[PDB]
Amino acid sequence: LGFLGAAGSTMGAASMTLTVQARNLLSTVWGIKQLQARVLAVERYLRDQQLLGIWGCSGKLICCTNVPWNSSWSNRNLSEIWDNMTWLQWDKEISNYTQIIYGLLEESQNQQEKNEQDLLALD
Amino acid sequence: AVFLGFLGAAGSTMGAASMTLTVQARNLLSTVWGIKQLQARVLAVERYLRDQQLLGIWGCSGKLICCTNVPWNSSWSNRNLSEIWDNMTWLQWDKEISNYTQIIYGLLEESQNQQEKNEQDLLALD
Amino acid sequence: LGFLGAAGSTMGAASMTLTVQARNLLSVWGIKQLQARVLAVERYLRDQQLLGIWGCSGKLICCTNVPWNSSWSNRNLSEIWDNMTWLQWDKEISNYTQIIYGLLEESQNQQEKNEQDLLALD
Amino acid sequence: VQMTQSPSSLSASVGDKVSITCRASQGIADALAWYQQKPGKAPKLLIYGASNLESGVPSRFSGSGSGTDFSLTISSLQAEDFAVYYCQQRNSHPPTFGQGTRVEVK
Amino acid sequence: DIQMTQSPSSLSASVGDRVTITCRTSENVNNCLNWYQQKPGKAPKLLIYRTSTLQRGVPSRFSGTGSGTDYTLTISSLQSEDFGTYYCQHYYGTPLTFGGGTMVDI
Amino acid sequence: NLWVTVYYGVPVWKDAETTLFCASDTHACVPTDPNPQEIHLENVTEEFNMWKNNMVEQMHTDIISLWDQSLKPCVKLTPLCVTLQCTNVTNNITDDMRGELKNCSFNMTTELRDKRQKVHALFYKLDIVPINNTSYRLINCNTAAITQACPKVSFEPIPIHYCAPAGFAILKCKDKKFNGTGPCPSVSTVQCTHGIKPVVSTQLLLNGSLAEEEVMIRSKDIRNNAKNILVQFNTPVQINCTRPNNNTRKSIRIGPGQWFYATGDIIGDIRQAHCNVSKATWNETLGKVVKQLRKHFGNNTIIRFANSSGGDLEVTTHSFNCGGEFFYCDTSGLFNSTWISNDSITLPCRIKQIINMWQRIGQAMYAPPIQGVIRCVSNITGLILTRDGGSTTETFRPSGGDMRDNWRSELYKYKVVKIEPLGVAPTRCKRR
Amino acid sequence: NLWVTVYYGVPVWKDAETTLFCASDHNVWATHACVPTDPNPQEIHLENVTEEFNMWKNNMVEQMHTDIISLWDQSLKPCVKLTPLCVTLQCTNVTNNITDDMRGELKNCSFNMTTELRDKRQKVHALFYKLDIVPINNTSYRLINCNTAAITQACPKVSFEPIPIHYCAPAGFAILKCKDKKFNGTGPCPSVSTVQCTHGIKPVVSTQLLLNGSLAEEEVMIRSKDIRNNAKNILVQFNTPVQINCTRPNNNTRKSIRIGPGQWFYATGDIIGDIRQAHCNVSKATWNETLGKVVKQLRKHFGNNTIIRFANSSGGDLEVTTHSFNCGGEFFYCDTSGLFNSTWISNNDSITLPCRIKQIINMWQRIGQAMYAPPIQGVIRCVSNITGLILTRDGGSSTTETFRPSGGDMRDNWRSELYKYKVVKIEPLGVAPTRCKR
Ligand SMILES: *[C@@H]1O[C@H](CO)[C@@H](O[C@@H]2O[C@H](CO)[C@@H](O[C@@H]3O[C@H](CO)[C@@H](O)[C@H](O[C@H]4O[C@H](CO)[C@@H](O)[C@H](O)[C@@H]4O)[C@@H]3O)[C@H](O)[C@H]2NC(C)=O)[C@H](O)[C@H]1NC(C)=O
Ligand SMILES: *[C@@H]1O[C@H](CO)[C@@H](O[C@@H]2O[C@H](CO)[C@@H](O[C@@H]3O[C@H](CO)[C@@H](O)[C@H](O[C@H]4O[C@H](CO)[C@@H](O)[C@H](O)[C@@H]4O)[C@@H]3O)[C@H](O)[C@H]2NC(C)=O)[C@H](O)[C@H]1NC(C)=O
Ligand SMILES: *[C@@H]1O[C@H](CO)[C@@H](O[C@@H]2O[C@H](CO)[C@@H](O)[C@H](O)[C@H]2NC(C)=O)[C@H](O)[C@H]1NC(C)=O
Ligand SMILES: *[C@@H]1O[C@H](CO)[C@@H](O)[C@H](O)[C@H]1NC(C)=O
Ligand SMILES: *[C@@H]1O[C@H](CO)[C@@H](O)[C@H](O)[C@H]1NC(C)=O
Ligand SMILES: *[C@@H]1O[C@H](CO)[C@@H](O)[C@H](O)[C@H]1NC(C)=O
Ligand SMILES: *[C@@H]1O[C@H](CO)[C@@H](O)[C@H](O)[C@H]1NC(C)=O
Ligand SMILES: *[C@@H]1O[C@H](CO)[C@@H](O)[C@H](O)[C@H]1NC(C)=O
Ligand SMILES: *[C@@H]1O[C@H](CO)[C@@H](O)[C@H](O)[C@H]1NC(C)=O
Ligand SMILES: *[C@@H]1O[C@H](CO)[C@@H](O)[C@H](O)[C@H]1NC(C)=O
Ligand SMILES: *[C@@H]1O[C@H](CO)[C@@H](O)[C@H](O)[C@H]1NC(C)=O
Ligand SMILES: *[C@@H]1O[C@H](CO)[C@@H](O)[C@H](O)[C@H]1NC(C)=O
Ligand SMILES: *[C@@H]1O[C@H](CO)[C@@H](O)[C@H](O)[C@H]1NC(C)=O
Ligand SMILES: *[C@@H]1O[C@H](CO)[C@@H](O)[C@H](O)[C@H]1NC(C)=O
Ligand SMILES: *[C@@H]1O[C@H](CO)[C@@H](O)[C@H](O)[C@H]1NC(C)=O
Ligand SMILES: *[C@@H]1O[C@H](CO)[C@@H](O)[C@H](O)[C@H]1NC(C)=O
Ligand SMILES: *[C@@H]1O[C@H](CO)[C@@H](O)[C@H](O)[C@H]1NC(C)=O
Ligand SMILES: *[C@@H]1O[C@H](CO)[C@@H](O)[C@H](O)[C@H]1NC(C)=O
Ligand SMILES: *[C@@H]1O[C@H](CO)[C@@H](O)[C@H](O)[C@H]1NC(C)=O
Ligand SMILES: *[C@@H]1O[C@H](CO)[C@@H](O)[C@H](O)[C@H]1NC(C)=O
Ligand SMILES: *[C@@H]1O[C@H](CO)[C@@H](O)[C@H](O)[C@H]1NC(C)=O
Ligand SMILES: *[C@@H]1O[C@H](CO)[C@@H](O)[C@H](O)[C@H]1NC(C)=O
Ligand SMILES: *[C@@H]1O[C@H](CO)[C@@H](O)[C@H](O)[C@H]1NC(C)=O
Ligand SMILES: *[C@@H]1O[C@H](CO)[C@@H](O)[C@H](O)[C@H]1NC(C)=O
Ligand SMILES: *[C@@H]1O[C@H](CO)[C@@H](O)[C@H](O)[C@H]1NC(C)=O
Ligand SMILES: *[C@@H]1O[C@H](CO)[C@@H](O)[C@H](O)[C@H]1NC(C)=O
Ligand SMILES: *[C@@H]1O[C@H](CO)[C@@H](O)[C@H](O)[C@H]1NC(C)=O
Ligand SMILES: *[C@@H]1O[C@H](CO)[C@@H](O)[C@H](O)[C@H]1NC(C)=O
Repeated sequence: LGFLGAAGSTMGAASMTLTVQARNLLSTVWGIKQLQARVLAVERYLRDQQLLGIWGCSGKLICCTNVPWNSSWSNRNLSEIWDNMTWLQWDKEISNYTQIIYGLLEESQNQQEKNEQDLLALD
Repeated sequence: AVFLGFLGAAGSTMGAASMTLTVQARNLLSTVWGIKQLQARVLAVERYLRDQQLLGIWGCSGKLICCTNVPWNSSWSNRNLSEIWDNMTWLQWDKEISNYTQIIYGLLEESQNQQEKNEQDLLALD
Repeated sequence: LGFLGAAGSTMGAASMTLTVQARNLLSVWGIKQLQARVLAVERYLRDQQLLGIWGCSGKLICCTNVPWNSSWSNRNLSEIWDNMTWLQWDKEISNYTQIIYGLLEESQNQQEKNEQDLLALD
Repeated sequence: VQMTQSPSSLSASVGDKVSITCRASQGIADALAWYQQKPGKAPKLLIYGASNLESGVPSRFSGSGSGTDFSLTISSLQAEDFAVYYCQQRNSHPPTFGQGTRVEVK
Repeated sequence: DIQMTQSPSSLSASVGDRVTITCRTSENVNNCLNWYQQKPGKAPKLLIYRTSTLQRGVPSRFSGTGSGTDYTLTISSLQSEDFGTYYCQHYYGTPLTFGGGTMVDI
Repeated sequence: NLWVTVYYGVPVWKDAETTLFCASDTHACVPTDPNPQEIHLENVTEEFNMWKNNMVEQMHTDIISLWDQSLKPCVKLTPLCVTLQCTNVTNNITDDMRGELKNCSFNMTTELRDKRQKVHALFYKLDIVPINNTSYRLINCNTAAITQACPKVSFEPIPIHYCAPAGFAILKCKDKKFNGTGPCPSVSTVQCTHGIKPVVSTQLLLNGSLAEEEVMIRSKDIRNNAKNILVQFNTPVQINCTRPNNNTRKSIRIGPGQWFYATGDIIGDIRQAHCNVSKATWNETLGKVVKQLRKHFGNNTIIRFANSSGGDLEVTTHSFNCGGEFFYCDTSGLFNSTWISNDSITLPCRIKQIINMWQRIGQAMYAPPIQGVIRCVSNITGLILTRDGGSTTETFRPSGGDMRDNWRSELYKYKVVKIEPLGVAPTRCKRR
Repeated sequence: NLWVTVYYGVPVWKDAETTLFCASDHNVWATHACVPTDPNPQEIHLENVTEEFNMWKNNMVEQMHTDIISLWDQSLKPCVKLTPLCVTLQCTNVTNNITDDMRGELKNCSFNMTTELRDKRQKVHALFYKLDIVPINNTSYRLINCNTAAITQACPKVSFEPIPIHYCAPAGFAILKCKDKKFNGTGPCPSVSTVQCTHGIKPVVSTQLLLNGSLAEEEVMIRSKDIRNNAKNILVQFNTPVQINCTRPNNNTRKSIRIGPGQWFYATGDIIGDIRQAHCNVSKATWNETLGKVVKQLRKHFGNNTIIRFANSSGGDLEVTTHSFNCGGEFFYCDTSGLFNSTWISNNDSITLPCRIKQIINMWQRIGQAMYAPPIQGVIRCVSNITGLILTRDGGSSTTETFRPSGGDMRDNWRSELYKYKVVKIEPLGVAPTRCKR
């Protein structure tokens, strides 16, 4: 389907093409703009990688967490998310709750979890 | 805000400050006038990647707290756990251990992960 | 010993200096250095992205579940690791490098991660 | 940061619209909150973030302002709104409060 | 004004002899001493600045030390080019002052 | 046994020098203002040194660069280094102003490159020098490149916020008694500094920050007679400066769309520029300064204030830009007292149009005349003083001229540090 | 049962063309913009590594040439322009204590130029070299190409002394150095090492003779793109230096004449003492021994019974017909007909080379640009050593070969130093079969 070809696909079907989009995140007048474009692409790629690192998701495109889903973020069932919705619609639905989820992923795992692994690997 | 709480634990003990590792991590990455800005942005990127590369070499990629197989040498610091984790901050620790930091890093590379990965290569072999 | 010191060594002996080469990939006269620094970073990140999408993030030696095809090279291990250098190997299989990369992307991430995604429930 | 709150002696009827304002000695963006204290009672937080209203507080209260200039507007001053109101900044440590505006019944 | 006592006022030495010149100040100058060589008819040549930093172009034969109020200039081997009047100078404040000057003769 | 445990995200930092970027709300800066928010670093005591603060050298370098990039596209006054035929202006001249302004005639090239025209302009005495006869030339017009400032570009200082690159942080000293060096027990981390106005002045620090509690006396080495003393006031002293003359602007075309803006004439009386300060407020302010100086020089020491001993006009007078005009005010009426253990003080002011800012060789700027009457009110927030040195009496005089000492008076509570997110420490946790 | 194993940090590289930067331990080449060098450079021998080198396609030469041009242009950009001097000059001969050879070489030229004020003019004088002046038609003269080239005065404070430049690779790239003492510029190099940066290469600009720089480790090297093609240059690298002592014996003064607001034109003023011709000396024995070595090496490609003749340049630009160089800011054009004048048939004292001096030069053969070299006060003496030659063969196929000096393409000067280096890119990622299964 190529880059963003799954944009109109359901979230489930679109989740099997994650590498297609991942491969396209890195790659006087017209000289300066080219360098700025290169630096911006690198900074945004790394911002996403930094967040994956903080959440304990480094090196993975699909990462499972220890943060439960709060029904106030969305009360839809799985058949109404993965089978009957696209990722653009989902992003529209989860907007006000993105920072809450990110804060919980940062606090509830890879921080408390790493201290717990630090203690478990102690014995 | 991403800036909120940045370095708040700097004066806290090493144990308490170890519970804020994501707060100080999430704020590390983000004409000559234009060139000066590009150099600052590139430098922030280069420093981030050098620290991540060191974590990779030591087998600690993706971790905020990483346990190793390098024994602690009493010649580096002979303090006990109460003195280090409950009665000292990370700035004081860094001042004490900076003379041994390159030795420790050298051991993290030479004394473990190069040997651990070569052994894991042989355990997945059977 | 040293950066590229093992370049003339066999693949086996040369596999012991991966950190020696890896640690030297990140580190008029003003814009040339800025472009050189950006280029070093982009090349580094493209290689790290490939390692990531293959499930090899954070590793210098990474074992996979992709079988070796004798059509890529029919040499035994003795003639690859003990009697060959990495420059010779790179030359010998350059025609198959992208095929291998495609297989690594398909089976070492897309299939493996969905399988792990399912094993975390049952 | 020093906070100056004014007027200190506001009076109004039970049906009037009132506005209580304050000034920061330094700009504080929107890092400001408003509190309500009944005599003999615990202060209640009304507004945080300058413009944000807390759950449990009616839409009757509204905040506005930025930088150094902040205000609290009450669209209809009902009998339960005659209290000492406080202006508080949290932009720089220590937290500081204004002197308070005591709203009186004419 | 900070006064400078330089000793000996006159020193006789031959070629190859080790020569030490002492400058004692009335107040602490915080290692702000300079040494100069003045040949007859010429402006003084700077030898040492900031107590012990050697001026580029001056041979390693000249070395200085000292602290507080007591500073020393040492010539490890007196050569034919090293005869003349040696002065100490302090730059710790104003006025800048010079010592009396020690003449090194044959 | 203990094992090495690697931590990432460690709140550790080392002193560092790095290029800072500017937040604002020019185009060389970042728009949208910085966030004021600061994080308090409880139990963090940090050593500061305002005299070794690299932020001052960058602010100085950047202010000079912004100046140079502001004058570069403006008209260069190269065809004006010609013989001037100057006579005195005798129209409604007060006693002070006789000889200060001259009516100078000259032959200027018109828009046609093959034609000349006779024009005239008024110049201040300080801007012209004799040739030998009425023959005068613009001061240093043959030894420096005089560039006319664009009349549409204002010289009003706008606060500039200095911000750390990511991976760095700015630490602020919150200790109200911080004297510029040593440990600061109350420190906070910020992304950007407060809005610092790029005010250019000598002797008196204008439109700066006030001391939180009491007047601060800060010096690199108070016992070193050759160092400057920065005095930070805890109350402002208001100074009202004016250019009472009603001036006109005479536009003389010199090139293909390039105009020279000359003083045309003056409407009404010609009077000297001057500044007023309240006499009582100034005397109270000096009483506070003396109280603080005696803490270093002795309770029984007589503190004398005197005027500048000499030097460039920029430092013998109080130099400042008031509404686009460059004032050089005589402060001998301000620093004239002996302190033993309402009304106003009026300071005459000279005005110049040819300004050699930063004392560079081969460069000068011409300030276009400002039409009308100028009146600005500034707050004096501090002094730059020097001591005479070599008993029982100390004499203090106004100093300055090095703008770093002005920036340094604002950038004294800040330092830039580098964040060191990696660290190692012993724990009992073992891998595998 | 073999599986694909991914390795990162693999010692593999490929040829690459990238941007190089400089390191160095004001000047024209803006060496203050270079990074500091490694206090202890790490040259790492690549044992059992044989690499193919080709000095003739080495992209480091084109990149260094480009850098030299750009540095030159930004160095002169802020300097005083000399467009007000393209005026009629009234020139007479200098007759003050002039030798028989310095007759007509230096002209005392008067002209009307503005002074401190824009309206006031003065009659001013300068002594110009004959080569910098072209007749207008009666004593009326003008500066050479003053109306066809924009002459820029070099800043007297920016040194022309070559400072070593170390070319450094971006991270992820490496420079490979050829350690084969007999390497002739192309083909396999069995002894290769990897370096962080090149050695310090002085950007010495000269023709015919290569001054300063690297010597051959064992014997004189004859390197050419195609030795059988007589249209190609031959780069001769010496194993022993030949010392050349060059001087400008006149005691010159600098007459600073105001040309603009804070801008001065620097004229040669007057000469103190007498006026003698500039010259260079080489030892006859050292030069003859050096040519004997060159002939012995040329016979390895030309025949052991072939007569090797040296002759002077057949003609061309002054920069090529003479030995062009810069000593202390003065530009010398020395007649090398006394150096390349011999016939070698198979079987103490010194050579003085007359030199002319120019102030208006055009380096890199650019159209519309020229530089005025300001006078250097006093008397110039410089001692340089010759580390090689640029020769061209007459060919024309005879039992005799004739070699003449050549030059003018400065790439050949850089190439003579950047011959043992190549830039490669590192390919740290690779795959190989192992029995290890995930
Ligand atoms: C220290 O701080 C004081 C207090 O702010 C400051 O004084 C102020 O300076 C500004 C700038 O000069 C003054 O504003 C000017 O007022 C005059 C009055 O007529 C106007 O003509 C000016 O307008 C000019 O620029 C406009 C730009 O759009 C043009 O449209 C116009 O035609 C004019 O060219 C300008 O508005 C202000 O009045 C004073 N205020 C007081 C109380 O003095 C002082 O400058 C600061 N000093 C230093 C050294 O930083
Ligand atoms: C090959 O290398 C040799 C050896 O380095 C080199 O010869 C050297 O040239 C320099 C450049 O002129 C000489 O140094 C000069 O010596 C004179 C002596 O009168 C001084 O006056 C010069 O100082 C002036 O210029 C300086 C420029 O930086 C100023 O800083 C200074 O204030 C003066 O204005 C300058 O020091 C040096 O003496 C020779 N070395 C020898 C041994 O002769 C030669 O040039 C190189 N080959 C080529 C073709 O360039
Ligand atoms: C700042 O220092 C105080 C004083 O040591 C720390 O608090 C004390 O120590 C622990 C908590 O760290 C408590 O058990 C004590 O009761 C505290 N006593 C007092 C008097 O505070 C405090 O934790 C530190 N705070 C930070 C943010 O580092
Ligand atoms: C678009 O929707 C149709 C069904 O309406 C579906 O068959 C098709 O796969 C969708 N396109 C993509 C790209 O998923
Ligand atoms: C999910 O919820 C929707 C909305 O009520 C419902 O129509 C649908 O049948 C549900 N599906 C499943 C599998 O529970
Ligand atoms: C966020 O809340 C606003 C109302 O405050 C609402 O309009 C918007 O749809 C919400 N965002 C979502 C549902 O993504
Ligand atoms: C500890 O370090 C010392 C030197 O500091 C060394 O001699 C010793 O062998 C080391 N011991 C261990 C157990 O690492
Ligand atoms: C650690 O050492 C300190 C000495 O400063 C001692 O007082 C304390 O009892 C020790 N604690 C342990 C657990 O060894
Ligand atoms: C580190 O080593 C230096 C000498 O290089 C020494 O002066 C200092 O005291 C040492 N510090 C520690 C904490 O060991
Ligand atoms: C080079 O080859 C020789 C001969 O096989 C071998 O002994 C030596 O170890 C090799 N060295 C390297 C660095 O490859
Ligand atoms: C190996 O590759 C060949 C083509 O190169 C292909 O036809 C064959 O199916 C492959 N076999 C395996 C086991 O991958
Ligand atoms: C692999 O093949 C080669 C043929 O070139 C043979 O000589 C060698 O002995 C083989 N190695 C093993 C381990 O069988
Ligand atoms: C100055 O002189 C000009 C003649 O050049 C005259 O027209 C003008 O009125 C004079 N202005 C003053 C103020 O004297
Ligand atoms: C500043 O305070 C420090 C405190 O250590 C003191 O030593 C120093 O003398 C003071 N300097 C001035 C100028 O007050
Ligand atoms: C200063 O005070 C004098 C008092 O006589 C007054 O005449 C003058 O107008 C004042 N000027 C300013 C600028 O305040
Ligand atoms: C300056 O002007 C203000 C306002 O016009 C006035 O109140 C004050 O008295 C004047 N003098 C001083 C010294 O501020
Ligand atoms: C300083 O005051 C003296 C009188 O004590 C006066 O003669 C001199 O001109 C004044 N200098 C300045 C620069 O004000
Ligand atoms: C200084 O004060 C004295 C009185 O103490 C006065 O006579 C004199 O005029 C004053 N000088 C200046 C320059 O203000
Ligand atoms: C200056 O004089 C002109 C004369 O036309 C008058 O209109 C204007 O109001 C005056 N302005 C000031 C500030 O005195
Ligand atoms: C100076 O400080 C006073 C403090 O009361 C303030 O009101 C005023 O706006 C400030 N600025 C000026 C120009 O007076
Ligand atoms: C000339 O070559 C010799 C090699 O014997 C070297 O010592 C000398 O420094 C060289 N001269 C220059 C100017 O490089
Ligand atoms: C350089 O050496 C190669 C070796 O293969 C040879 O073919 C070539 O002819 C040589 N060229 C010259 C100019 O000696
Ligand atoms: C060259 O040789 C001649 C010998 O005839 C000598 O007199 C002259 O001074 C020499 N010049 C130089 C520059 O070596
Ligand atoms: C050049 O000629 C001028 C007059 O034409 C004369 O004054 C000057 O001395 C001459 N200079 C020389 C060096 O001949
Ligand atoms: C060059 O001059 C030096 C002394 O400055 C002398 O020793 C050397 O022999 C000379 N060389 C030649 C080739 O004349
Ligand atoms: C070359 O030498 C001949 C004499 O053999 C001479 O006539 C000619 O001018 C010389 N040419 C050059 C360029 O030196
Ligand atoms: C060349 O050498 C011959 C002697 O073999 C000599 O007569 C002639 O003058 C020389 N020519 C040059 C240009 O040096
Ligand atoms: C040039 O002549 C002057 C005459 O005063 C003399 O002082 C100077 O030393 C001479 N310079 C040289 C290099 O001969």
